[PDB]
Amino acid sequence: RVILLKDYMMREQLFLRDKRYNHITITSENDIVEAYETELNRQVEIKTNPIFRVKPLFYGINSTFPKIDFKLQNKDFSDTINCGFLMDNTTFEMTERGGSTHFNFIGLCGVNGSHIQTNYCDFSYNGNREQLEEYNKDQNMYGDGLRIFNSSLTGNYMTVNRCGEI
Amino acid sequence: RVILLKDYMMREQLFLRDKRYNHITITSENDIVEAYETELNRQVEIKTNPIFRVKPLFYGINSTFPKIDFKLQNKDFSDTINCGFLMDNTTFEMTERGGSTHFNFIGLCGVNGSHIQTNYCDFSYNGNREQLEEYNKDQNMYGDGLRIFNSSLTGNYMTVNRCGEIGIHFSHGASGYIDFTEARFNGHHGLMVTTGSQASARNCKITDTIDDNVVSYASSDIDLRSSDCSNSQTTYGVIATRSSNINFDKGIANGCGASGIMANRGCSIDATGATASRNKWHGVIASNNSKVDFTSGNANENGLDGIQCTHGSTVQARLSTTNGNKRNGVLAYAGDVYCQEINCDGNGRRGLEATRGGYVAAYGAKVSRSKDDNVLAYGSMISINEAL
Amino acid sequence: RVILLKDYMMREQLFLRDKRYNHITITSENDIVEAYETELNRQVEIKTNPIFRVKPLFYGINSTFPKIDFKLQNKDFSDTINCGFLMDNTTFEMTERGGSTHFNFIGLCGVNGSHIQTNYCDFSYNGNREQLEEYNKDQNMYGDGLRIFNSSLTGNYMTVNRCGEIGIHFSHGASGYIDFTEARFNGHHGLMVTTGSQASARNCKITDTIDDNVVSYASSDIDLRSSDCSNSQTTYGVIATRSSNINFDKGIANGCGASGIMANRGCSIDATGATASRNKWHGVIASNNSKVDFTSGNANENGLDGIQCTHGSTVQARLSTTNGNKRNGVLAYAGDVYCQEINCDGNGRRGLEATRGGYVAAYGAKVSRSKDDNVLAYGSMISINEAL
Amino acid sequence: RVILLKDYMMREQLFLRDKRYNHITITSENDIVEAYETELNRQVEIKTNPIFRVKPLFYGINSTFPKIDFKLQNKDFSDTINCGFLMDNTTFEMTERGGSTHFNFIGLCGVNGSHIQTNYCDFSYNGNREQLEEYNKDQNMYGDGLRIFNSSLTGNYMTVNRCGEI
Amino acid sequence: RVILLKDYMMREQLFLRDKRYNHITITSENDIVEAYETELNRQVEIKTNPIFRVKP
Amino acid sequence: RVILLKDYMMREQLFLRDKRYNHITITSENDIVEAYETELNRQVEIKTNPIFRVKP
Repeated sequence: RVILLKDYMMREQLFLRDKRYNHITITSENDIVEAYETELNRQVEIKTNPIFRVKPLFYGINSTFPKIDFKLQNKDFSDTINCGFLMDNTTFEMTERGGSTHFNFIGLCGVNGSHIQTNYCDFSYNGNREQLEEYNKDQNMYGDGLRIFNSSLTGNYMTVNRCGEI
Repeated sequence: RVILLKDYMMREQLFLRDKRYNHITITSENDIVEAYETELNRQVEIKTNPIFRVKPLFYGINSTFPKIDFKLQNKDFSDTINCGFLMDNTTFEMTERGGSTHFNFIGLCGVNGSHIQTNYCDFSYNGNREQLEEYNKDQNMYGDGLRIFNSSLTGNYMTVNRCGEIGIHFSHGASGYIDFTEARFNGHHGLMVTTGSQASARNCKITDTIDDNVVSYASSDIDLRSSDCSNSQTTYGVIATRSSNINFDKGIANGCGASGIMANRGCSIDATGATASRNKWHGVIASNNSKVDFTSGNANENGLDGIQCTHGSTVQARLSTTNGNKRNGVLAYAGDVYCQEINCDGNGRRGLEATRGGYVAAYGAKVSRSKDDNVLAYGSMISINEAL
Repeated sequence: RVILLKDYMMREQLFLRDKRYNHITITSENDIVEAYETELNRQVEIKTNPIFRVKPLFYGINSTFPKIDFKLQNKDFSDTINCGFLMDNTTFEMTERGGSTHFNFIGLCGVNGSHIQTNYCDFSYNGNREQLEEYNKDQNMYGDGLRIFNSSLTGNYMTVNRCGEIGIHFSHGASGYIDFTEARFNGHHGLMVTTGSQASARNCKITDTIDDNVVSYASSDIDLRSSDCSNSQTTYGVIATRSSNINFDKGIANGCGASGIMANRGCSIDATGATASRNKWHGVIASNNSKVDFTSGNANENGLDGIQCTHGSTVQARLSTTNGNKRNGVLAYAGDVYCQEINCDGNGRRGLEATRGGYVAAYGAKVSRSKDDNVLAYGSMISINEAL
Repeated sequence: RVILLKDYMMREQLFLRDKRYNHITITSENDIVEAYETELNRQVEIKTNPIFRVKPLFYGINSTFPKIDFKLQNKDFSDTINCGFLMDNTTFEMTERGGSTHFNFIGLCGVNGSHIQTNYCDFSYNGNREQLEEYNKDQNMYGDGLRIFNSSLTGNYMTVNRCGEI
Repeated sequence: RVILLKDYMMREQLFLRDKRYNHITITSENDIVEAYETELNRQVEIKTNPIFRVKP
Repeated sequence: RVILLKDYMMREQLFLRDKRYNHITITSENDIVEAYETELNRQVEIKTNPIFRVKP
């Protein structure tokens, strides 16, 4: 059990690859874990029919990811491609207590048969909804939430409000 | 870093007096924080040309204020002068995540030179708008969404909806930067810049306010490059008075309960590609020695004169389209009107017209199908060198 | 809290340089503090466009300054460049109880973006006013007060009397909020807003000042909603010039030394209810391509034309009552004048004149009892459609 | 009984706050006491519907003021704001031997429930009357005499000539 | 008083966020301080009518 | 200058009767001073056209 103290402010990216971390659980003394400007910008490029480069805070490829028991809430709006979670060929679970929020590009991305368990969670305000003007159907409308390609997802009672684009 | 838990409901006022707290940030787990009845009615009085007494939930004087990261919503409707934030000679900033809301008197104020940044914020319902009726210009309209007195503001993409009297208020030398914002359904003037102030409201949408949507008052300079100031319920859409300039470069002012664009008392407006259609009164009116530009605008279906002058005013419509108006189209009521190739069609009466010493210069006017004479000089001069 | 005992008489300079003394306050047991000759002469030179050097008793640079709670009165007259307060990039505040006085050069100065909050204070006799004769504009009027460059000032109900050259000086893109202020008997201009600055002086009072009382210069906007600017000596009362703006909504300009309300070289003035009477020269004058509004003003017993337009400028006097003058009631001099139902009576040389290419549009004029020729066109046009 | 000798010419303001001076009286051997320019330019301000400040030569707030047995004649014309007497919550009495005269702004001011008993006194020439032109309705009329706000006054046979405005 | 030696060539970005530093002053022995390519590039976006990203 | 400290919470009635306290001033460090139930409920009655009993 990894407990993030109330003094912890997220400023780095956690990259797990080929790690069978079924047992580990990540919990926070706070309800929300804020995410500030990451020191080192490590981006992962997704080779898919639309090519889009992402900078994820939590990234797991070809491996099970530790259970998440907090809510990521972005606090850096300078980077236009940051993303809360990029799960790639990964079974991913969240503990009903949180979900990514306020990220610029994508709240949570599931690729390559990455089953997601997020349930009762909240993925809101992710994207370009801050800038766009109401009642216009033709404008550059950026961002996205729960971008799921070729992956399963079991999430009920979620709330996803005010997200730019899908 | 201060975190307000979900179970925290605000019931006390936070007063900061000469405390520099740049580093401190106030955050809340909840999206919004509700301000209930305050334990002690501490009040701050502003000693200025208008003297007004305010009860602020947050207050700072001569001191940088901690960055705010939540949204204040008022749930105390018993009080009458309660306010969300009162900044006086402070550096106040918000984290694009919230703003004061539903307060009785004002949502935010600035008294001395105190720069304020409220980008992507929300200041809605702050005032008397709940009670007052629609299509009524004679009632008590109380409270402003924002108030900036001799201060600075940089708030873009704000939404200031259904405030009591004034959605956004700049006055007394305030230099404001409110851009792409949206302000609708305010009881009184939705945006007013008064008394030597200056604003910057490019691409800003302000509609449905009961009185004038945008007012530039007493030497204020305000820019509205492509704004949509229309659908005023009772009075004009865009108005400039008392020697104050506006730049309505491509504005849209339709459906107003009164004249779509007005320029009065020695002021200047620029509406090069404007649109003033379906207004109840004259589509474009300039009165008492005020200059307007209408180089390629339109004025259709207005209930009265499509484009009018009054007492020394000079409107310029080089290629405008003024057709379908209910009464007259172009009129020169003791004023000058210049129209290189104006188009008039299907008017209601009198077509292009001048009177009472007014002058009209229309080198290539194309007037047709009007119901009465298509042209008339009523004790005045008109210059139509080559018309159809 | 620094408390200056009754025994203290200032004889040294206080210089603060990058000190965040935001919390300190300076109070005096005595109401005012006398500043005698300083032991050490420290002079600071301001490297702006007009280069001047100053010996300030208080100097604060790049640093918040402690709040001042006392009044400085200078009892030293040997040094000709001394000053009370010099704030450069400083937020400066006073406690409605004090302000510099009797200083040789200037009372208070702000050079950088140094906000000042001198409110309800006093700044008097700061300069050479005691040693110059009256009714002589050709004097070396040294001194100044409230010299403000590229700053913001928030001071209401101030009183700036008998200053040397300028009672209140705003310049170089500086905001200002000098409201309800009174300035009297200042040598040279009593209030000036120069070079892009903006100000606010609603219900202010400038009277009995040699030269002009209120000056708008080089694209400067100022608001004078109901101010009384009169009794100036040998020069205009309110003057706008070099493309500036003024809102003289209901001002008073009576008994002025020469020509009352004056607009010149591109400016614009709005003076609807304004009174401009008993002046030695023209009551209201718009010269060299300006605009003046006089929708209901009065211009009586002026020694020259009550309303005067010159070289392309246009004035509008819809229902003005200009009667009893010494010379012509209304005059156009290659300029336009518009008067829907103007009233003239017992005028001087001419009831209403239009000469040298001018134009007068008086649809319902009621000029009468003129001493000579009543209404006259002198190589120009007039439109008195239904005169009486 | 304070007795002002003939050699004395007033040059300093007198301020009393919360003093119960019923017994003291001020008298002068000369009929008229001349008030020259004051060394200290102390001012008081009245915060009411019209906001105005003055430079009172005699000031008493929340206090009973000593009886006055002389006539104050101003001899300083540089200051355009000085007032002969400002009383606030003060019971003020004069013994018919004189009153303020020739002041630039005001001869006497009674504010804030004060009481004045000036009787047979002279309040003349205190204003702009020496400069303004006769038969002129529209000119700057400055000065005043006996400006009374929410106070009382009992004075008969007083001579108030050539005042500035009122 | 931070004094930059004449040898120093600026190859990093200095981000002083939210710090009151009136007293500090930065001086260089050389008149011109050359700024080469930053080893780590950090970009800040300004959110106004023109939204332009900058690398200061 | 009677200074009410921040810890003071009014719980008694102050009665003055023929006292000429011109100089004395009552000031509190707090902006406002709360008033709670009084230990002595002393009432004063005004004898005029409408008679009303007031606990001051």
